[PDB]
Formats: sequence, structure tokens, C-alpha cells
Amino acid sequence: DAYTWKNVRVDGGGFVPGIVFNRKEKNLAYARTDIGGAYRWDQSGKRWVPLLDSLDWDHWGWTGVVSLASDSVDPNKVYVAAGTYTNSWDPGNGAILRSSNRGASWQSTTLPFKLGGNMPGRGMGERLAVDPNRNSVLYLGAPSGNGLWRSTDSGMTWSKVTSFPNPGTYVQDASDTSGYLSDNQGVVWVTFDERTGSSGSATKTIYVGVADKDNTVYRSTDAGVTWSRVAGQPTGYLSHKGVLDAKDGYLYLTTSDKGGPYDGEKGQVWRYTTATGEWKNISPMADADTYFGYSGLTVDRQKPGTLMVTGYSSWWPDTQIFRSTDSGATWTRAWDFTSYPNRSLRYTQDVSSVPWLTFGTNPTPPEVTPKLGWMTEALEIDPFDSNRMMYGTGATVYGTENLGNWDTGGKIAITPMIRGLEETAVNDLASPPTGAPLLSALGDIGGFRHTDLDAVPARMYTSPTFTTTTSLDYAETNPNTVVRVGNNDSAPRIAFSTDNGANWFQGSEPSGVTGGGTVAAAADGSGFVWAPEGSSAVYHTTGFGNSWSVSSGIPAGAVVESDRKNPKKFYGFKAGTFYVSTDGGATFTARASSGLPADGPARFKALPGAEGDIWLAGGSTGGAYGLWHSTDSGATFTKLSGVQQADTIGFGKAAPGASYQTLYTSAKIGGVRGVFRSTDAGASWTRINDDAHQWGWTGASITGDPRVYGRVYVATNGRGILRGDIS
Ligand SMILES: OC[C@H]1O[C@@H](O[C@H]2[C@@H](OC[C@H]3O[C@@H](O[C@H]4[C@H](O)[C@@H](O)[C@H](O[C@H]5[C@H](O)[C@@H](O)[C@H](O)O[C@@H]5CO)O[C@@H]4CO[C@H]4OC[C@@H](O)[C@H](O)[C@H]4O[C@@H]4O[C@H](CO)[C@H](O)[C@H](O)[C@H]4O)[C@H](O)[C@@H](O)[C@@H]3O[C@@H]3O[C@H](CO[C@H]4OC[C@@H](O)[C@H](O)[C@H]4O)[C@@H](O)[C@H](O)[C@H]3O)OC[C@@H](O)[C@@H]2O)[C@H](O)[C@@H](O)[C@H]1O
Ligand SMILES: OC[C@H]1O[C@@H](O)[C@H](O)[C@@H](O)[C@@H]1O[C@@H]1O[C@H](CO[C@H]2OC[C@@H](O)[C@H](O)[C@H]2O)[C@@H](O[C@@H]2O[C@H](CO[C@H]3OC[C@@H](O)[C@H](O)[C@H]3O)[C@@H](O[C@@H]3O[C@H](CO[C@H]4OC[C@@H](O)[C@H](O)[C@H]4O)[C@@H](O)[C@H](O)[C@H]3O)[C@H](O)[C@H]2O)[C@H](O)[C@H]1O
Ligand SMILES: [Cl-]
Ligand SMILES: [Cl-]
Ligand SMILES: [Cl-]
Repeated sequence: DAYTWKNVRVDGGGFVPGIVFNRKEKNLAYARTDIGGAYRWDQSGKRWVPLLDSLDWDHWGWTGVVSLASDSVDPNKVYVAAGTYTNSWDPGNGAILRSSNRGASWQSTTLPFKLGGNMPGRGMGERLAVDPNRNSVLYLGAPSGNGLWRSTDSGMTWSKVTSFPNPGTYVQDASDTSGYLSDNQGVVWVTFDERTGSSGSATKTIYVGVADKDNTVYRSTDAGVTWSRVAGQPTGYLSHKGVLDAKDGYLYLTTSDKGGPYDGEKGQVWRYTTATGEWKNISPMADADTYFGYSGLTVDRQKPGTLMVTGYSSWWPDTQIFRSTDSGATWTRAWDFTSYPNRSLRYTQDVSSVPWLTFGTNPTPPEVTPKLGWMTEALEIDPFDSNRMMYGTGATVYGTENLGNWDTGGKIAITPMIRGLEETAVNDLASPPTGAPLLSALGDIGGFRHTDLDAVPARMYTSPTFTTTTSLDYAETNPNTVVRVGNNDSAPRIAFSTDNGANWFQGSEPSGVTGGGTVAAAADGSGFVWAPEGSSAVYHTTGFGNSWSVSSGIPAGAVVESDRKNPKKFYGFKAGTFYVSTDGGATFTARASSGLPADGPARFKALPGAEGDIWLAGGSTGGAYGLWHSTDSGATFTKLSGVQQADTIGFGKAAPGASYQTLYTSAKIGGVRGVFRSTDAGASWTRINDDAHQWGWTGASITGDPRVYGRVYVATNGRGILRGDIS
């Protein structure tokens, strides 16, 4: 069987830090994400096309894209700087990935240091740049003290620019012992002045942005041999972007007192006249009235004099977008306070195509839902259409096709431009045997009852809303009964449904909960077992969580699951020990542990229709790793000898003429990392994905479909919910 892969339709759901239009070819554009690769625009379908799905389990870190560059001399060429963390969370050095067919296939060169696609500062840029006159020359701004790097053979080999004098100084929080907030944000954008080269000869003037409040912009005038700070530059702020209007000879800088993308409490906008050296402060608001940093910097290539910026970190009442048609001499805004706190709008916004973007809230005026945006580091005017612009938020990409209405005193029309760009971190998936085909547990946007896998759901889970759902379950014998738990600053962190997840209601909470953990539903829907994060025990309830008691004999934070057939049977796993209860979760006892994985994560599930039939996947290179099977309710497990490592396990409808339900697993088998299917209860396996469809780390969740043979739902970490079917 050949397989066809598509997303379950959600559209967006995470941060898009950068958008890039090609300057040579109309309608050529890309987007970069921090954990989910990169995308090419499809103008015909008004949708985004993922380009980095080939990156495998062992190269998951390359799915973080800190910068992207699209060659103006040869628009077939595109380059990405790949790598996710510079601390111990990402074991792999970063890389430059190069393609000569607009992202259809890639080659890599590994750098001798790590890159920061999901680090602080990731909305500054673009820090990877191609010479617009001799396009075999590239530059890369590097983090952590590594400075400025260069290639002169179209990105195949890289070496340090030793003559660059300042590797950056800025650190968000030096005290963070995890290394996440404590890295030097380094060299953050690179911009050529294309007027200073000619075809085949290196561009002589190069501007470089540095995360150093005392020296945020450097220049070379001799094609990168020597460097100097730009004289008279403003100090006290970090330049998130540097953009050059070459027709008028203006270099623009949007600066902030923080690195972003979340923080930023002051900032400025400056204009540097390249011919004379003059600096002008063109900030849209007075400093006393500024409570955010600036970024979102873009010039209209077809109408020099026109530019826009954002107050990227304005959290209330909304983000702010600013526009000038006179090179920063005067500005107008997407909205204005009239009689404080009431507001005037210069735009309308229609999210009927992605209805869940209201987040189910009812905010107090002057706030509205959906918001104009937030975290708007990326804002771009189409170089070939003055009436189109796109910008990124923490949840979506918004755009307009009548931007000129702004200049004639009308209102611009904003809509999501996000279809195909699937960014969610998926924690858990369920495909019950009746009702909707899928229920999702997602970071940041909660999750959905998917009534139609090919349509965006109307609304995330509400009443209560969860920031993130960590685990969900349903009653095997009545899938109208559903439970979920998740993360929230305050109670409630558990919710139930009696109508298959269409409408919810909260429960009460046991002691000390700080987050979702895992949850399990009795097979008949009569009660539940909750292993929350933070709390000092596991708890069980009869009915909908009105009264909780401690589950004795199982440790806090175990993974909990329910038997599918015996309502009184529940299971737990933690740290190499399997736990069983036969009284609804009131008491557990330690059963098997012999040979079960003691180190690393695990996933396990009981089989629909079979009491005591349990499959468990997990472990790590620190100890045992693989797939185990018990048919005696966890008294003994057998390790499957031909599965070298495994991380997830799930089930779907039996094959025609098969004794047993079909198994699906994210695993390593016969030396190959991939997604595998068995129709003979794990005696043999067939790989059902392929080297173009890998999606990095898929260790969170997998399930088949009880009603559709062959179908598999694969959780990803930043590419949404992937759906495979037999072709
Ligand atoms: O994915 C979580 C999952 O990871 C499992 O490990 C996998 C995995 O690990 C990589 C790394 O992931 C971190 O979490 C990421 C998350 O994966 C992303 O989805 C998420 O993205 C955002 C994105 O940033 C937004 O821009 C976008 O809009 O939405 C998405 C989705 O929300 O980011 C988080 C990290 O968040 C921080 O960075 C991004 C910032 O935006 C964000 O503000 C910031 O959050 C702060 O986070 C810190 C975190 O400590 C804190 O909560 C602050 O309060 C908060 O504000 C994990 O954080 C990180 O640990 C993962 O690294 C690996 O950790 C493994 C386990 O380590 C522990 O156990 C072993 C022990 O030795 C260690 O000491 C101990 O820490 C470790 O084994 C592994 O080696 C590390 O790589 O992907 C690769 C795979 O190999 C890993 O197995 C993990 O097992 C599981 O439990 C779960 O956490
Ligand atoms: O009503 C209060 C309101 O007015 C003023 O009083 C106050 O000054 C304002 O701050 C406040 O606005 C609210 O501000 C907070 C930000 O808060 C702090 O930063 C500024 C400081 O002055 C202040 O002291 C701090 O407390 C916003 O919270 C953030 O919310 C967004 C998501 O909310 C948005 O999405 C839902 C929609 O309904 C909202 O309209 C919209 O604003 C979060 O963004 C998401 O974050 C995750 C990653 O998160 C994790 O990492 C960051 C960490 O802060 C967080 O705790 C972790 O969970 C990304 O994956 C998503 O891509 C991204 O969308 C911010 O994390 C969160 O800080 C309030 O939204 C705002 O109302
Ligand atoms: Cl269509
Ligand atoms: Cl119109
Ligand atoms: Cl985990």
C-alpha cells in the first residue's frame, strides 16, 4: 500500500516569526516557523506548502528555522538556517539547508555551533542573507558569541568572518540555569545595499545588526573585509530589523529595549540617510507614550516613501500597526483612542474561515476578539503589489488585499492567510468508535472535536477553556462521555462532556494541582483517574469529579490509562514499574517491572474489546527501548524482539480477514526510524511513511481509526495532526 498524507484541518495555531517575499519574482514568498519548518506560498490556492517534512527523527532540531533567504538573482534558490536551541535541549549543531527548486528538496551543511530557531530573539532578522549582485556570497549572523559567518560558494561551506569586531552582548536573563534565557542573542540581521555591487561582483556595502544596546549597527564598505560601527547611531536599544529603501537612500531601524518575541517595553524608529550619514528619530509615538518595542519593519518597494512598522509587544488593548507615506515624517495607525478608553478602527477583520480565532473569550472594551494581533514581529508589504500585506502573530498569519484604502481614508479588510500552514504541538489524540472521527489535545489553542477532518472546527474546547490540553479520554462503551485535563493559571484543569465533546462542563480539583498530567476514563463512563502535575498523589472520582480521593499505591505523576473492557480496571506506569488496580482506581499495586524501560518517557494503551491486553512503547538509549505486550493485565510483559526502539503505540480497524486490530507505532525497526503498521499483532511490520514525510520528533501520540482500515493519525511537535490513508 502506498500512503497519502495530509493534515487534519486546523489552520495555524502558533507563532510565525518571519515572512519573506522574493524581490525578483511576483508571488514568490515563504514563511518560517520556530518548531515546524518552513513554507512556500501557493498563490493559486492561497495557501502554504510545507517544505521541511523530510527532516527526520535524528534531525528534529533542524525543524527550527531562525532565518530564511530567497535568492533575488536566482529565484529557484532558497536557504534556511536550521537548529532549535543553543542549550542542552537540542543535542545537534545547526546547519545551513540549501535548495535549488524552491524547497522541494534540500542539501545540508552542518555548522560548528548550535542555532536558535526556538530561542529568545528569534523574531529579529533576517540574519541569513544572499548577496543581491554575486549570489554565491552569503552571510549568517550567529548566536552565543560566534559572531558573523560567511560562505562564498552558495552556502556549501562556511567560515567565520574574523574581522567582525562585536559578536553581541545582550542576554535576556543571565541567571537562568537551564540556559534557555541566558544566551548571547548575538548577530541578528544582515542587509545589503544592492546599489554598491554589479552583476558578478560582490556587493561592497553591508549593514549588520548586533544585539548590543551600545553598538546595534555595523557597516562594511569594502565587501566585508573591514567593519566599523555606524557613527552617530542611537544607543540604549536593540535593532530588531534594518531595512533599506534604495531608491531614496534611507536605512530604517526598528529598535526595542528587549530581544523579544514576548517582551519589549520601550523602543524607537530611526532613519539613516546613506548618502550623508544623517540620523533622524522618526518614532511614531513620543517616548512617554510608548510602552512596547518596535519591529515589523517593511518598505513598499513599488512606492518608495511608504513604510510600515509594528508595536510588536503591545499586549493591550491590541497590537499596533503604523504606516507612513512620507519616509517617516508623519504616521497613521491601525486604531486610535478617541475618548479614552474608546477606540477608532482603520480596519475590519473577518475570521469566518478560521472561526476558532476568537479563543472563546468575551473581553472587556476596548479589547475585542479576535485581536488585530500580538507578537507581530513579522509584517511585510508585497514587493509586487502595494495593496497586499501579510503579518504574523502568536496564532496565525493575517493579510489584506486592499491596503491602499488606508491611504485614501477607508478601511482595509483583514482575513487569515494561513491555510496549509499547520503549526500545533499535538499532545494526545483519540478516534472513538462512534461520534466525531477525532478529538485533539493541543498546545496554546486547547484542541478540538473534529466533526469533519477536512474542515476547520468552529471552536476550540470551551467552558472551560484550557491554554493547553495534555491528555484526554473517552468511555469505550459510550463515547458520548469524554474527559480532558490541561494547563491553566487557575482552576479548573479538568473538564467533562456527555455529548461526545460538543459541550463541556468543569469538575472540582484535588489538592495541589498545577497542570494537566494524564487522565483516564472508566470503560462505562462511571468514574475517572487523574494524575495531575504538581499534586502529591494520584486521585480517583466516581461521577464527574465532584469528590476526589487519593489512589493509594501508585506514585504521583504516573502515566494513567483505563482498561477498555473492565470498567473497574485501571493502569499506571512510572520509572520502570507497572501498576494495576481492580477497584476503579481506589488502590493500585506494583506488578511487572522486569525488563520494562526504566529510563525516559513511555506511552501505553489497553486494547479495545479485550480486558487486560496492554501495549507499551518507550524507553531511551539510557536503558531498555522498544515495544512490549501483556495479555494478563500487566502481570507479565513480553518485549517484541524485532522492534529496536519505539515511542508511541495505537490501534485501528482490523485488515480484511485479520484476527486482530491493526497496530501503528513511531518506532525504529530494521534499522529505520519511521511510522510502522502491523496487521498480524506485531509479528511483522511495514513502513507506511517515507523519507519525504517524517516530521521530526513524533514521540507524543499515535492512533488508528476503529472505523477506517489503514487510517492513522500522527501527532507532531509543530506540524499539527498528520493523517495517513491508503491511496
Ligand atoms: O515538547 C515537550 C516534550 O518534550 C519532550 O522531549 C522531546 C523534545 O524535547 C525538546 C525540548 O522541548 C521543550 O519544549 C518546547 C516544546 O517542544 C515546543 O513545542 C514549544 O514551542 C512553542 C513555540 O516556542 C512557540 O513559539 C509556538 O508559538 O508554539 C509552540 C508550542 O507551544 O516550546 C517548548 C519550550 O518552551 C520554551 O521555549 C519556547 C518559548 O516560546 C517558551 O516561552 C519557553 O517556555 C518556557 O519554558 C520553560 C521550560 O522549562 C519553563 O517552563 C518556562 O516557565 C516557560 O515559560 C522542553 O522544554 C525541553 O525540555 C525539551 O528538551 C528535552 O527535554 C527532555 C527531558 O528532559 C528532562 O528529563 C531528562 C533530564 O536529563 C533533563 O534534565 C530534564 O530536563 C530530554 O530528555 C531531551 O534530551 C531534551 O531534548 O523534542 C525532541 C525529543 O528528542 C525529546 O524527547 C519531553 O520528553 C516531554 O516530557 C515534553 O516536555
Ligand atoms: O488584562 C491585562 C492586560 O492589560 C494590562 O493590565 C497589562 O499591562 C497587560 O499586560 C495585560 O495584557 C495581557 O498581558 C499578558 C502578557 O503579560 C505580561 O507581559 C507584560 C507585563 O507588563 C506583565 O507584567 C506580564 O504579566 C498576555 O499574556 C500572554 O498571552 C498570550 C496569549 O494570549 C493571546 O492569545 C489568546 C488571546 O485570547 C489573547 O487575546 C492574546 O493576547 C501568550 O502567548 C502565547 O504564548 C505561547 C508560549 O507560552 C509560554 O511561553 C511564554 C510564557 O509567557 C507563557 O507563560 C508560557 O505558557 C506561544 O506558544 C504562543 O504562540 C503565544 O500566542 C503569552 O505567553 C502570554 O504571556 C495577555 O494575553 C494579555 O491579555
Ligand atoms: Cl479546496
Ligand atoms: Cl475594496
Ligand atoms: Cl512525557
